[PDB]
Amino acid sequence: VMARISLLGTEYFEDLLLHHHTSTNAGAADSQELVAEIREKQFHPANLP
Amino acid sequence: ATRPPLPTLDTPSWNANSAVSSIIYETPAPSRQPRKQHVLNCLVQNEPGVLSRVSGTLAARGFNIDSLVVCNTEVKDLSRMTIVLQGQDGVIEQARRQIEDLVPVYAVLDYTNSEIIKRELVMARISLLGTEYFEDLLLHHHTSTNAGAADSQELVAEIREKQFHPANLPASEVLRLKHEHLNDITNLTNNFGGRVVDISETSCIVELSAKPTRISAFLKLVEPFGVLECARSGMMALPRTPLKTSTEEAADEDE
Amino acid sequence: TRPPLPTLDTPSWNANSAVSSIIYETPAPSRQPRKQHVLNCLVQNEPGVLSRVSGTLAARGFNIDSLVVCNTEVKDLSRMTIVLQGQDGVIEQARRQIEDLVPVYAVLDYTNSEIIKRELVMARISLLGTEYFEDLLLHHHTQELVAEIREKQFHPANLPASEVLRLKHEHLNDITNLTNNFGGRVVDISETSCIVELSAKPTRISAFLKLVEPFGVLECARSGMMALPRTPLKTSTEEAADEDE
Amino acid sequence: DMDTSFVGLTGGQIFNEMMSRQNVDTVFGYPGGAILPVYDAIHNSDKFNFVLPKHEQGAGHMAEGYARASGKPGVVLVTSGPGATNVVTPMADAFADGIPMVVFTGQVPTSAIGTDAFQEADVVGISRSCTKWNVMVKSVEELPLRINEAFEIATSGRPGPVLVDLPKDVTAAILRNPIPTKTTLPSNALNQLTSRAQDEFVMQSINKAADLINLAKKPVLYVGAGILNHADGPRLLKELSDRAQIPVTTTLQGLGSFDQEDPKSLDMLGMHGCATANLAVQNADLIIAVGARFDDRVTGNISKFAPEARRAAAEGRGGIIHFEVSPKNINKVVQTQIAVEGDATTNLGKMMSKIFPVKERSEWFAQINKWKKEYPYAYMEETPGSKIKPQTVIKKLSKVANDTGRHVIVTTGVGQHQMWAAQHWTWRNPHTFITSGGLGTMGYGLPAAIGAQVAKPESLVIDIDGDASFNMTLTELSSAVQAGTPVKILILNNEEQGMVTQWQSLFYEHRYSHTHQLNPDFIKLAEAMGLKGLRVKKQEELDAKLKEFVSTKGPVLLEVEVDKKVPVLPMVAGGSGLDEFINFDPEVERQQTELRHKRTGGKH
Amino acid sequence: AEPDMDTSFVGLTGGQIFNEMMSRQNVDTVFGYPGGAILPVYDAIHNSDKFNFVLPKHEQGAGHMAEGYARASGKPGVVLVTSGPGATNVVTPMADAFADGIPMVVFTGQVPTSAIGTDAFQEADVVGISRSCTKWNVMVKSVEELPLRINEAFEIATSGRPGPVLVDLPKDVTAAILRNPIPTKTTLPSNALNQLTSRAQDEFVMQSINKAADLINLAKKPVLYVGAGILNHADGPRLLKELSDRAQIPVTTTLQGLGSFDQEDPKSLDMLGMHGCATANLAVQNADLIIAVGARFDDRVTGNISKFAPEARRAAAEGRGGIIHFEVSPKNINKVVQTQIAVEGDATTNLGKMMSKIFPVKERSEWFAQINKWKKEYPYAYMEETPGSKIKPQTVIKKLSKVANDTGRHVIVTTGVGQHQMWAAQHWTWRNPHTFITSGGLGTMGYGLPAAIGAQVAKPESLVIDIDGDASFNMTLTELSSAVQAGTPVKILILNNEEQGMVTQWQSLFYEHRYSHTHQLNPDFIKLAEAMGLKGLRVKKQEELDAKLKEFVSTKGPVLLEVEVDKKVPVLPMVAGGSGLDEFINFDPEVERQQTELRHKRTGGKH
Ligand SMILES: Cc1cc2nc3c(=O)[nH]c(=O)nc-3n(C[C@H](O)[C@H](O)[C@H](O)COP(=O)(O)OP(=O)(O)OC[C@H]3O[C@@H](n4cnc5c(N)ncnc54)[C@H](O)[C@@H]3O)c2cc1C
Ligand SMILES: Cc1cc2nc3c(=O)[nH]c(=O)nc-3n(C[C@H](O)[C@H](O)[C@H](O)COP(=O)(O)OP(=O)(O)OC[C@H]3O[C@@H](n4cnc5c(N)ncnc54)[C@H](O)[C@@H]3O)c2cc1C
Ligand SMILES: Nc1ncnc2c1ncn2[C@@H]1O[C@H](COP(=O)(O)OP(=O)(O)OP(=O)(O)O)[C@@H](O)[C@H]1O
Ligand SMILES: Nc1ncnc2c1ncn2[C@@H]1O[C@H](COP(=O)(O)OP(=O)(O)OP(=O)(O)O)[C@@H](O)[C@H]1O
Ligand SMILES: COC(=O)c1ccccc1CS(=O)(=O)NC(=O)Nc1nc(OC)cc(OC)n1
Ligand SMILES: COC(=O)c1ccccc1CS(=O)(=O)NC(=O)Nc1nc(OC)cc(OC)n1
Ligand SMILES: Cc1ncc(C[n+]2csc(CCOP(=O)(O)OP(=O)(O)O)c2C)c(N)n1
Ligand SMILES: Cc1ncc(C[n+]2csc(CCOP(=O)(O)OP(=O)(O)O)c2C)c(N)n1
Ligand SMILES: [Mg+2]
Ligand SMILES: [Mg+2]
Ligand SMILES: [Mg+2]
Repeated sequence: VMARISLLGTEYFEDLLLHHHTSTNAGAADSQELVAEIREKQFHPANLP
Repeated sequence: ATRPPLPTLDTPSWNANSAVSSIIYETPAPSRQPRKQHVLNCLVQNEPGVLSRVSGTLAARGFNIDSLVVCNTEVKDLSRMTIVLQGQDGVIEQARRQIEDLVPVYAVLDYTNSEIIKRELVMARISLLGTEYFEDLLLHHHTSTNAGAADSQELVAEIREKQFHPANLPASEVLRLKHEHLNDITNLTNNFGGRVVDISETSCIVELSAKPTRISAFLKLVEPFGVLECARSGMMALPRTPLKTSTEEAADEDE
Repeated sequence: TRPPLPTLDTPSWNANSAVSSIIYETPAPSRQPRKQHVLNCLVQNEPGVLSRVSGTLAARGFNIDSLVVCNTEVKDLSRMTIVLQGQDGVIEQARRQIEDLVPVYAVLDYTNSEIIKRELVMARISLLGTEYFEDLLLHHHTQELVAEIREKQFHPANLPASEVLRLKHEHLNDITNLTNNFGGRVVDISETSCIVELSAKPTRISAFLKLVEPFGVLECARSGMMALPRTPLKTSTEEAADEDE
Repeated sequence: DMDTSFVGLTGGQIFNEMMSRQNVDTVFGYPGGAILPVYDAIHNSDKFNFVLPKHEQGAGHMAEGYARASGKPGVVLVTSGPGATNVVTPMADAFADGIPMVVFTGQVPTSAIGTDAFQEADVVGISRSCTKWNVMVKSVEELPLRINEAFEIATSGRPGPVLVDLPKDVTAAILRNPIPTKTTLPSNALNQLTSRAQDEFVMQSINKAADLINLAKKPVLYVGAGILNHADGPRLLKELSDRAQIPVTTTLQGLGSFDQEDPKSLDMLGMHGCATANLAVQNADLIIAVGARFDDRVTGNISKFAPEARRAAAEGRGGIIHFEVSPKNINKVVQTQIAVEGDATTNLGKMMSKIFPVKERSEWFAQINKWKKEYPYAYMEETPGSKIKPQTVIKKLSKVANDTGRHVIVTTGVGQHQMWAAQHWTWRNPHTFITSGGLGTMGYGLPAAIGAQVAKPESLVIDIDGDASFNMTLTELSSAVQAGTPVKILILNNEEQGMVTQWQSLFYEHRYSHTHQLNPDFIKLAEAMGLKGLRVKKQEELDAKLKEFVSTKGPVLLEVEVDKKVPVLPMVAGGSGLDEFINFDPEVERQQTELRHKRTGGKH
Repeated sequence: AEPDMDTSFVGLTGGQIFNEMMSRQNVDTVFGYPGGAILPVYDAIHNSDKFNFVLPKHEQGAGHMAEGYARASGKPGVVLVTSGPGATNVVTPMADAFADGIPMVVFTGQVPTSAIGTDAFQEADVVGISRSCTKWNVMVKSVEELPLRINEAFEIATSGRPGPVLVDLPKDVTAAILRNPIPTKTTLPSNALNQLTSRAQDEFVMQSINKAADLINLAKKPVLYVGAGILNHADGPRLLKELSDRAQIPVTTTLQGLGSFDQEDPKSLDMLGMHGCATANLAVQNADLIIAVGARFDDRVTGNISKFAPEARRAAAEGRGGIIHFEVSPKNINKVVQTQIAVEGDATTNLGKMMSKIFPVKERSEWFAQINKWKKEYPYAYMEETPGSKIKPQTVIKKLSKVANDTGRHVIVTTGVGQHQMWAAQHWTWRNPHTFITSGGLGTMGYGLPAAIGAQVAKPESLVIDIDGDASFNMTLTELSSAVQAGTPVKILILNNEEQGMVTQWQSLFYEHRYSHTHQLNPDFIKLAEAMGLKGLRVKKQEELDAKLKEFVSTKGPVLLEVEVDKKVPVLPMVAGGSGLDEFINFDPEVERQQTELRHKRTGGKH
């Protein structure tokens, strides 16, 4: 087995999946309260120094 | 939709000037210590009173002996003593001739200016509770000599009200900090080629054997954790022969 | 057909001979027993001291197996680890004899406590084998037996330079494996010898020195014994469930 | 988003509803013991018409004639076992010519699959090599989805055959759950944001193409069947050919896309193509490939294919431009210089604006008309008291059918009669020439004629067939009567396998090895099937027969006794390039006629 | 290399090697159709005196003709066609011969090796296409491998259970000239396993024979379930007679097992299965021991697998009976039904190796009581002719059976697929081996005429009758002219019911007489036969049946006979659906009259 594993934690990975899921599902700006909820989480990189 | 954001660190880079300015600034100082210490090796016949006779001679002549250790070889009635001195060559050579003249000794060799393997042994008990607790623990035993109370309250209260003092930390976080400190010390002693021989709820014992200049650096790096108890040997040595390639030793330009 | 293979045919024990082996090999004591006692002295680092404690113990005919002065990382404070043997009341006299000395803070008895006793040993140890070692000892011992030694099969003489080279490294490996098992290390390797280092119990140090003895020990140096008590901890469930009171 | 309009229906009944949803109006098939649930559902179905052949291979070939003449997918509904393996050849034929076809084959129950069941064949494993995509419907819930996927794949990109296996228990099962019908194609799911970057790539490819065309001085339009897969195909091809004055040569399957009564027509390319087209290609500085895949029958010797194009490419003044719908066929045979991925017709419209109008190409057309008036389709014409020539029959019928004023569709078999029907027939209308080129299956003429007649019931469908090819599938002669198809079967009976005998006369010292089959009484045969039989073996009888043949109100067969051992010329074979053709010469034929009689002992 | 090297082919082209290989493999006849990619081969076999050649009008004919040759002669049927369309037309015969176990070696042409995978002219993935419907296939990459692959092809096609193999021949390979010595002796991977485990396997099968004979001697109601496997050996049928006479065991046969047992014998149970007689079906269900000899328990034979052989199955749980399977391939052992005793290898060989272990029996009164009771209570019944009625199909077979028999000729019967196929199997008395050639495994329509032609080539002086159906005949009737060119005096009988009988029967019984596209437009067969160059005879009235049948057989040369038979007549008995063999649907004179009036009501008088 060979697997590339993220080091930015669960928050970023939860963010990463949502970005690539809304790129194949619909072109509309859906799931607004999901990207905003995943972000502004305590241990999301964007909220840490 | 936007890609998941990341706060870019952007680590600053050196330029040619500030880099050189850094290296020059971080330069030490040459000859900050005087003449290198001298190491003597005594071959003494193992008869009752030799340790008192040798060490008694150096004390009777005021020789500044840094360390003296007697080692038992695997030969019947034969011991080896390693002595470290300080001073000029003329004074230390005299010390050699003064010991060698003694009856129960065979010969006293001079290991200075010679390739030897200097060794030393240290065993230290290190606190796992951290810096704040070590200030509390050490100051507590000092009051058993200082005979002060009302004045020392300014210190101990200041210490126990610090952030990472065990009294102010939950029982679960103190546990992690014990093993975090343990992992730091273990990684620190492993790099020095040492061992962790004892582990307890509040402390650990490390064991290291190396040259004095290596151990002193070790005990300085472990110092911030708090050394509760230390046992550091003198210094023993075993002569080494510097190997050189057949091409390097062929350079016999003694013309 | 048959691909030939030699049958080793390893024999097996029975219930009787197996017991007969265990009974035969199991260790045994000897006449006039002896036990080890350990003392720990906390002394002030004044001029003398080393001559004082050693002199006091020698002027009273104590056994004294080692002394070993250890430096605490504290200003003007030394530490000594005295190894003794004799009856419990005899070595107790020695303890009170040293504690009476004015630079000695106290003398602690570690003989009845879980402690860590370590000893440093540095040996040179030849790589050329037993035959050369017998030659080297007899050479410095200052005939016919000299010729017989140099006529042995595995002396460096009458033996190809290639096999000597391999026997050097073969011995080097066998020594290395011993040092590794005992938790030591090879710090130096020459063309004829290899300096080894080991810090362990004196009962283990002598065990290592006995095992590497056939390889021929050129030089040797044993520090003595350094002692530091384990931080009091052994059982978890018997801490309060002792009910000894 | 779950469909629920099929709940309560059986798999066969769902199949019947899917046909109307796919705008299917005709189904070619043959019953069986595993496809019974489907046939029971389509019984007297007013949603589409049914055509019953005598052989499954017929159904497959009828579906192709239907597809190529209508542009709609050919639907085949056969059973399992032998019923499925009999449609392999027309599937392989459609897979080569790129013909839209959806073949529904029956299958043993899912409970018996893998037990060497009765009439069980690995139809998926067999048809895999000759279909764009196949599938075995695992459950009735997946059936509307699979059918939707089948029709989409069969008509997307380059058209082709797809196979859908229908287990007995699946078609009999009643749907009792909501189902997904939305297709989830992987290659289609690639288009998330890649569509933009790719749409820019093709547009920039158009720019480079338009620049190279304007720079060309001796350009040649190399046109294939890809320009016919769009309604505005032939229309835009003419618009560009008039704008830049570029001559047009077509492949065998490209015939009909360009008016051959146009001065810029170069006629057919390739092995049996005229010298005018071949020399034009070999001496062109720029080749514009529109809907063609550079077949080995076309390029001849690949080493010598268009030296002037390659030389111009190395000097940055020409080369080869390729308009292809699927990147698979780009840079597969010849190294193109500019690749225009996508629909050829669609891209020709986007490029049309960037093309500089050319008044005239004097010295280029002067050299073309020189070749054109120096290398015709010359052949040994009839003499007083001679046998009827095959090329002449094509000539006369091409005018007789043209004088009818009816829309004429022509289907052929495989061989000499096929080539002569492509050379000497004048093509002006698109989708009027339906022949098996890619795989070249014999017995293709009659069923494709029947199928095309179903697609275009008003058209005059003429089958220019050969005697050996007709014997392959003449069983469908009775199918034409039952289908009500007034097809016109023309047999150029040379009492031999001309295409093989020609290669044996040229390359094997006139050694005819089992290339002479025993033909039946085609006139007695035709009337036994329910048709009218006509025969002509005299020159002064031909023109009257060709008119009675065409003006016959219903299915009819006309056998024309033609001259034997007549080679198709010109011929580019072996290691010869397109410019190294073998042209016709009266003395050469007259000599080998004498040489053959000696080697065959007067037999042939 | 260390194996043997042959130099006999040095200087010959690939095609000229092929010509020699046919004589080295003892080939009498090659069925094929010339083409472009196969031209070098055809050029080399030009007027070859090593074998005859039969030219069909379609490649599917060539395949089916080759099958008829193999079923009759016992020799591998060779097919030589071209690439592309010629190779895709032999898929159905290959798929058919793959299921019925018929030895074929299909030689397909191929585009030059330098054009493989270039979407070349007349190029097809013939190896990939035929991979599932062949025993093994290969594309000859070089002239050096050509004689090796051919020998591998013929060996595989005849080893174990016979089957079809495909050899793809690129044009440049058959045209190139061999210049170096080459290996020829085959080394199959399957033979490397048998060579290593020879002694162990040969003892394992003997141990099974011992246990088999013990169970056979223990049986009290045994039944010999005989298939097509016993026909793949010359001494097959005779050892079957010997085993059946020695222990007094009744013999039932499959469709492809017909001819392996004399049906004049009192121990003959005749055909069993879906349209098998009730006597054989009930015997199988009530037997305590089933001895499967050369059969594979087809789903048309066992009917409902769950209800198959209840007594034989429970006898196995008591250690007094069960099922014994004589197979050549382990693939077909414990695949459909669980077997208590498996005997691997050639059935005939094992039977002749078990004769010395079977206890002689003379009388089974209790067991033959039910058998002879069933024979009288459940015969092949049908609505026989009445004064002023259409000719019945079953009657024609019965009459032709005795007419052909009263000639003294060796009669070979081939059929199509449908109702006529079953009636020709039911009402024809089979005594001689390799005399019944039909498509059962795959059931291919249009099999009758070409198989008859190919069988006629194998047996020139034999009476070859094709009992075909009108729909089946309308699949490959193009081969009528091929019969004339091949000089085969085949006898064609078309039981014309103007319908797809077998499909209409299922529609009449299971789909409420909803006839969907099961009535094709037949042509004038008499005018057809004469147009093809044959003799045509038609029988409409019932009276002319006997007089025309005699003329049909007495006629020297190929002749076609059309018999207008009654329509919408179901083949009975019938075991279908979840019905077991003992749950057959037998004939009923009242029911047929009831179904007749109901059919007229729903079809509006059209049927
Ligand atoms: C006996 C015989 C002799 C023959 N000799 C000749 C001969 O001399 N000359 C000759 O020309 N042919 C000849 N052929 C036929 C030849 O084998 C090929 O079938 C022929 O080259 C096919 O024409 P094509 O490549 O242009 O069309 P296709 O084979 O159908 O290829 C069409 C190409 O265009 C692409 N395409 C399809 N649709 C579109 C679209 N909508 N937009 C863009 N691109 C698309 C396809 O992907 C494909 O690559 C002969 C056939 C036979 C049986
Ligand atoms: C419309 C129709 C209806 C049918 N209904 C019936 C029916 O009612 N009854 C019926 O019996 N058939 C019927 N069939 C045919 C049926 O589907 C099978 O084809 C038939 O069962 C095949 O007979 P078989 O299994 O004995 O022979 P095969 O299918 O050829 O099986 C031979 C088996 O014996 C083994 N074998 C082969 N050679 C040897 C050897 N030399 N030694 C040992 N073992 C060997 C093989 O491995 C194989 O397992 C029908 C067919 C059609 C088209
Ligand atoms: N608090 C502890 N109690 C018991 N064992 C410990 C403790 N802490 C560590 N150890 C284990 O003891 C080991 C050190 O023992 P060592 O390997 O030196 O054998 P030893 O010198 O013979 O000791 P001893 O004489 O007590 O048996 C550590 O490596 C560690 O695995
Ligand atoms: N004959 C040799 N000469 C030099 N180095 C050696 C020789 N043999 C081994 N070494 C290397 O020297 C290493 C000893 O490392 P050590 O920790 O003792 O360095 P040190 O304490 O700073 O002593 P020194 O100042 O002599 O280098 C051995 O592990 C080995 O890698
Ligand atoms: C065709 O049958 C199957 O696909 C099959 C194969 C293996 C196991 C089961 C089946 C389904 S079935 O036993 O129920 N037969 C069937 O549905 N139709 C059916 N129609 C017949 O006449 C056209 C004749 C006939 O076999 C003699 N079977
Ligand atoms: C069938 O050709 C090939 O197998 C082939 C395919 C791809 C590339 C090369 C070849 C060999 S070939 O170009 O030399 N043609 C050939 O051998 N025979 C040949 N016979 C014809 O009449 C029966 C007609 C005909 O194509 C019009 N080709
Ligand atoms: C099924 C099939 N088999 C073989 C071939 C090879 N082949 C191509 S043309 C031909 C002979 C047919 O000649 P014919 O159909 O009579 O037309 P002709 O050239 O004689 O006018 C053959 C055998 C083929 N294309 N298809
Ligand atoms: C190629 C092929 N297609 C379909 C079938 C299914 N099938 C089996 S019998 C039959 C009808 C043929 O009836 P017929 O040949 O006229 O004989 P009949 O039952 O009428 O006596 C069909 C379509 C088949 N066996 N083979
Ligand atoms: Mg221990
Ligand atoms: Mg012809
Ligand atoms: Mg019929």
